[PDB]
Amino acid sequence: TLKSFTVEKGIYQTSNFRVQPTESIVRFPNITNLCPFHEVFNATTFASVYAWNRKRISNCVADYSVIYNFAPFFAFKCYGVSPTKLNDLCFTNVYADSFVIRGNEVSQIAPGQTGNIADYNYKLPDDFTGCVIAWNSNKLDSKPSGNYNYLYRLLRKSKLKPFERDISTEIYQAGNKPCNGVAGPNCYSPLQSYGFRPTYGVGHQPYRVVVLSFELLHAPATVCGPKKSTNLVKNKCVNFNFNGLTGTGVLTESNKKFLPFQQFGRDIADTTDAVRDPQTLEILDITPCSFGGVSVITPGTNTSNQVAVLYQGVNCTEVPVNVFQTRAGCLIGAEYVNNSYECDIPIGAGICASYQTQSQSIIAYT
Amino acid sequence: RTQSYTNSFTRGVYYPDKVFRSSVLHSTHDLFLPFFSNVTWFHAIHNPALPFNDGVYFASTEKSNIIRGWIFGTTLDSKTQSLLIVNNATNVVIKVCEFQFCNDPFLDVYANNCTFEYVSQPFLMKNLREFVFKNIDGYFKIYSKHTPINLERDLPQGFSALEPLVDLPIGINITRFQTLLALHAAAYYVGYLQPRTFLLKYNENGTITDAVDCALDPLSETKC
Amino acid sequence: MSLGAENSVAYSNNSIAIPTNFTISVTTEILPVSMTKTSVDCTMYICGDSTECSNLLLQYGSFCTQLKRALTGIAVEQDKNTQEVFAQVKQIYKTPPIKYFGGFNFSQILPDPSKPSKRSFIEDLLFNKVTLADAGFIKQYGDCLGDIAARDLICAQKFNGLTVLPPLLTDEMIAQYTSALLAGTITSGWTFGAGAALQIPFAMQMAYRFNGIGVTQNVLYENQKLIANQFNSAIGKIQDSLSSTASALGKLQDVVNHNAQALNTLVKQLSSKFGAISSVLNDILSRLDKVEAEVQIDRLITGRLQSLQTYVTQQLIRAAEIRASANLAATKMSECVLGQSKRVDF
Amino acid sequence: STECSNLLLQYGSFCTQLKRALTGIAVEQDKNTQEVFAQVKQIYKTPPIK
Amino acid sequence: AARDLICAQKFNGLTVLPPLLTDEMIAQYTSALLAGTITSGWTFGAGAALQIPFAMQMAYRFNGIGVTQNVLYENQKLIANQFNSAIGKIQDSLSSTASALGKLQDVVNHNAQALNTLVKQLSSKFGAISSVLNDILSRLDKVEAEVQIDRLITGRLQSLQTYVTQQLIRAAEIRASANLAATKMSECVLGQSKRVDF
Ligand SMILES: *[C@@H]1O[C@H](CO)[C@@H](O)[C@H](O)[C@H]1NC(C)=O
Ligand SMILES: *[C@@H]1O[C@H](CO)[C@@H](O)[C@H](O)[C@H]1NC(C)=O
Ligand SMILES: *[C@@H]1O[C@H](CO)[C@@H](O)[C@H](O)[C@H]1NC(C)=O
Ligand SMILES: *[C@@H]1O[C@H](CO)[C@@H](O)[C@H](O)[C@H]1NC(C)=O
Ligand SMILES: *[C@@H]1O[C@H](CO)[C@@H](O)[C@H](O)[C@H]1NC(C)=O
Ligand SMILES: *[C@@H]1O[C@H](CO)[C@@H](O)[C@H](O)[C@H]1NC(C)=O
Ligand SMILES: *[C@@H]1O[C@H](CO)[C@@H](O)[C@H](O)[C@H]1NC(C)=O
Ligand SMILES: *[C@@H]1O[C@H](CO)[C@@H](O)[C@H](O)[C@H]1NC(C)=O
Repeated sequence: TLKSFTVEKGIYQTSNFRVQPTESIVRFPNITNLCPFHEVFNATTFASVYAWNRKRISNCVADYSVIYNFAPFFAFKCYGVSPTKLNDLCFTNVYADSFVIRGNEVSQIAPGQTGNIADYNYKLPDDFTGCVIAWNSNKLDSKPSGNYNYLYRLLRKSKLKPFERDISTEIYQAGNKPCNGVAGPNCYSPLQSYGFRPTYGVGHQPYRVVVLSFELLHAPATVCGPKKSTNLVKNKCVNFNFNGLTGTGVLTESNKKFLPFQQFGRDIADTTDAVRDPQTLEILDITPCSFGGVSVITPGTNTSNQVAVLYQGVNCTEVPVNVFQTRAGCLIGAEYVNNSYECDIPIGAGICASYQTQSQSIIAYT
Repeated sequence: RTQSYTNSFTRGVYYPDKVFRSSVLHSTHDLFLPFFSNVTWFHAIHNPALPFNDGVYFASTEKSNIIRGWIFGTTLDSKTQSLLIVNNATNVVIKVCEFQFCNDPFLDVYANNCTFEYVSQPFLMKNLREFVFKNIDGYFKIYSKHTPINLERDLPQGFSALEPLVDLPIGINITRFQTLLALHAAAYYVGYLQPRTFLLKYNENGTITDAVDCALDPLSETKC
Repeated sequence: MSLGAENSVAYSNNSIAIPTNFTISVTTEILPVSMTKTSVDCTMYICGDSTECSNLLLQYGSFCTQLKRALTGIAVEQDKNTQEVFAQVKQIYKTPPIKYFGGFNFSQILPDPSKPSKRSFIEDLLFNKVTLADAGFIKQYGDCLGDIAARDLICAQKFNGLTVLPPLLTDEMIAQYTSALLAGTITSGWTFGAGAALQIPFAMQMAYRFNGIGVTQNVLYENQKLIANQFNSAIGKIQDSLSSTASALGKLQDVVNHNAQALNTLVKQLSSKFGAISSVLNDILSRLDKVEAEVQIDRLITGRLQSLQTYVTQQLIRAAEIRASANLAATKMSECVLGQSKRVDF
Repeated sequence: STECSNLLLQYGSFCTQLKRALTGIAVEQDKNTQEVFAQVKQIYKTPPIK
Repeated sequence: AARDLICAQKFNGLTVLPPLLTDEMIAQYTSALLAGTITSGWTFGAGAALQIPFAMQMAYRFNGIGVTQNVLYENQKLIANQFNSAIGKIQDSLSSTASALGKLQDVVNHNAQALNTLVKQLSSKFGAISSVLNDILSRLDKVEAEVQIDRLITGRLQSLQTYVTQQLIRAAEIRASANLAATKMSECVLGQSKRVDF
């Protein structure tokens, strides 16, 4: 830590000691059902874009690796979470949004996006956690004579808020004379068809889009990845895993009075202080394992290779590895004498260390 | 129905998150009812729909089951899906359909293609009941509290934080508001939410016991 | 605002004004000497026992080595300031068991041997007036382990790698140096500050001091009881002003308040995102794969490093100010206590 | 700019401590002028004879 | 005419505060110190002002420096003439030479230049596509403008950090000089000093 080979007389702050964890804890709620991703990705027909349907998924074990076997897609396009870590962590609800669009407007399904579908049919929020799966469906969603079972909306009087449906069919008016249910001058029908044909280009093919909207750990978790729970051990330095969040620390019994809608406790540095066990209704503190600073008291290397070690701010019972307890921690390797000399190496609150002849050894004194 | 105007008296503070904080001062920015606001008092002895202006604070100091249910929407006479909450002594039914609301919708003590239907535990249980309705990002959030009340003339003095009760993925357009009355004399307070910044105090037991505005008076800006 | 009372001195070319009596006045000057010595662990602050954050932090070179060097230099400089102010007398003098000094009562400034920490009455008033932050110079990990009431500010300070080191000289040693200086000043005079202590009666010492200011020494020998009574009344007034007024010691309380506020700001800075998706490092590591978590972790690392550098820079500036104040206090100990000063308003 | 203020809120309390440092300097300037010039207790006057 | 630098400083959030003591009160304090020194001597710095003729006060000042007081009483007219000529020479050197007051001018110039640099730092891109925030808002979508605005925010915060640190160091220097000026007021004006070259 000095980046040299010969050190001088003094006290040097070298490093920090920490207690390493011995075990590992995984705690997930006991759910046995399987999430029905198989019936979402296959259907005879999906819904139209203006009347997109949303399926709620909850209280089941979700395996996200079987989604690839259900549809031939490339773009597993995700924003706030990686596609490869969806089994290691858990949510409170999953919402699957199903519709069939044109291939040219797949890029409009993104947070902070505008256009026609993104403004008048299906709008995504700015803080969107969750992700999009889109695949080509020219085999099932096309006809040589044209496909007129899929509708979209041209324009609206105002923009459309995120996660909102408007299925009502009223004739638009852009003037003073009322339409009165007649599509005459300045009056148009709002919904018109894609009109799919197999002879269209690659940008005008039908695309099937499923949007999985994930809401994070603000509630008791219901949708969980496939992982095995472990027995809970307390008063030990472990590596816990409570509903997808990792960490290292010591779990103890808690006296905090959680309200029944609360399951997490947070400290002023926005770190987790208390947790609720997902299996049994139990509140546990999270206190980090033992740590501190280590100072090395030495004479010169041309005098001796003997050193003393000061563990700062801790008792000698707390340290894992002549022992004297000062007010600056406690000191191992130097004996305490009932004599008083002038200060040679300053240790702490009125204690100094020296290399004396009473064989030469390192002594500590007031 | 009879109208009166009264002061809010630092009511309408709710928990903004499901996170336990103890003995701390926390600053949040959300749709809150401002302190000492001008809320309105309705005596329904008799009725168009009330506006839903970026959230609604609702208060009722009566008893029994004379008050139940709400209607949210933007064109309640069909041709648009609307949100309906109906209460009883056992069950809460929450439905999002097109419906056929009349000019005076009410429930007798003695409807189209739709998706969302919900069955839940009763929302309802000297008894002042406070509700906060919010509609953010396609989610309808309902907070509530029940407290003992001494005088029924005005809203009480002090703080009573509103715990979060139901979050729903409704996803409709809500502009107007209607209250259902059970018919075999009911008075209620209505106020409107505004996007303000609050400074809240969590005591040693994790309960919000005090809160300060940030644009009421210059002393509140100084405390911010 | 009013600048002061309006006065019109009567000047004539043949008129003079000469005083006929005097007052003996005891005033109080308060000077800061040292401040809190702190040490910061970078790995526990920026990363918090995360391996990936430490591996990305190793690519930033030697920022944390030189921040640790600056904090160690400040901590050594504080003990140097205390040593140059207080540890100035060569020998530990003692007052005689007889307590007659010409009628001058030094009972409230001499130490009392009943208490273990042998401090005087005025020193006890000064210690009880300035409340302390109860910093990390007393060990608290056993107390931070036992979850009593709520989580403290000091426990959350030390859990994130911020530690307070104890000073080298305890308060007993500072009180012993003060008692040695007081005993030497009362018994010998100014002779102990320029060689060996030569004893002299206290009345003859005060006659020497009046001869230093231009007053003939028979004035003391004729008004000794009046001067001793005025000194005793002024000491009692100083005691009553310390017992009643608590705002006179605002400089040392300001030092304590600044040193606590900077550490509280350093702890509260850990909740910021700095453009990342989260402030919690484990949420970023669990939710995202390697490249994207590397980007977010780098953003958090840059923000925490900038905040820690800001803390170290303001600590260096405050250390320079405290060193200037300690040099002034050492000069005042040398020239007011160990001698008699002819400098006006010094 | 509202979006800039929303993105600036994620940087914590840098603005507060910059404001605190500048306020400390501003108070210190007045303290400097007070400790140099305001040393006399009363406002003395020179007589009209010169 | 054209836009001033002061308006450009004020339109970007930088404000100059007025001092608590106006120049009239500083001149009143200086006048009180001069009147007390001229009439009383050093007696007004230790309590109540005690009048004395100025010739006898100057004889006290001569006895302070080791010269016997009859020298002034025998050369009073010559001493008064030499003092009047020296005051007139101070008058002429202040009327002619303009470079004597360079320290206070440098104090003014540094504080002007720091604010001018802080205003001029607003035209930098810091790696973004534009220094204008509204052009970044109008020319990009949410994520790209968030990246560019984050770059501009870090650059402007770093420049303002540099300004505040320079101001703190200069404030320390000014406080040291003010402490020296207060000591010289208490010792040279309110008394006679025996310290050499002080
Ligand atoms: C799609 O899922 C259904 C389940 O409803 C299943 O019967 C069918 O075989 C699946 N088809 C393909 C091609 O995977
Ligand atoms: C999960 O474990 C708890 C604790 O024993 C138990 O009460 C609960 O019934 C379990 N749930 C299931 C679905 O097995
Ligand atoms: C820590 O050391 C102190 C001082 O010797 C002692 O009073 C205390 O009991 C110790 N803590 C333990 C042994 O847990
Ligand atoms: C609330 O608004 C009504 C509307 O006229 C007004 O009469 C009343 O004074 C207001 N209450 C206040 C300002 O407290
Ligand atoms: C939706 O609500 C908004 C209020 O924000 C209103 O302006 C608009 O007209 C509503 N749209 C419909 C179709 O009712
Ligand atoms: C917190 O709860 C305890 C329960 O014993 C109670 O004694 C204490 O007064 C409460 N604190 C409050 C109400 O501030
Ligand atoms: C001295 O003062 C008196 C009046 O105060 C004045 O008449 C006289 O001229 C003065 N002496 C001289 C030499 O001017
Ligand atoms: C000195 O003062 C103390 C308290 O101020 C008093 O108790 C004591 O009697 C005094 N000494 C003498 C000799 O009177």
